[PDB]
Amino acid sequence: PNFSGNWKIIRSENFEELLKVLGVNVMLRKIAVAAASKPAVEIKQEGDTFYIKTSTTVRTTEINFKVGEEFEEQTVDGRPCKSLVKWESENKMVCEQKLLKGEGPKTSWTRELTNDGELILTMTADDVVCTRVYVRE
Ligand SMILES: CC1=C(/C=C/C(C)=C/C=C/C(C)=C/C(=O)O)C(C)(C)CCC1
Repeated sequence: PNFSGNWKIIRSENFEELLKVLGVNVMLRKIAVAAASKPAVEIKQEGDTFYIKTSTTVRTTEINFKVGEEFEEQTVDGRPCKSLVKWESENKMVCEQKLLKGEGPKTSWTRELTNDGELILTMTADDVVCTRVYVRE
């Protein structure tokens, strides 16, 4: 699979609900939800090596990882974590996250390329799942 490209969002479900489970307060949620509705996403893939940049007016994240090798990033609400990505299937990667310090909901994320050429991102916090769908610009 080739995840490479500049992606634009076409659907977002359950984002605020995910933030609620993570403990983000009402006003911060309001800010986050508005900014997250129009992200600029850039993915560069070279084999099993990935670079993913997600940008919004209030927060930009850039992660670099190799599938199967542990790395450090942050949860959606901004807490440091150790992550490990694996191929669940040929077109789907799954990432398990572990908080470096403290306790909180168990979080994870998955990215998959669908048969129609789109990209589905899921983010999980305990039992709440956020689903976002993108298409290349
Ligand atoms: C949670 C949160 C914040 C914003 C988060 C944003 C904006 C997340 C965007 C995620 C995207 C854009 C994911 C994707 O689509 O891959 C701010 C900075 C207000 C601080 C309080 C907690």
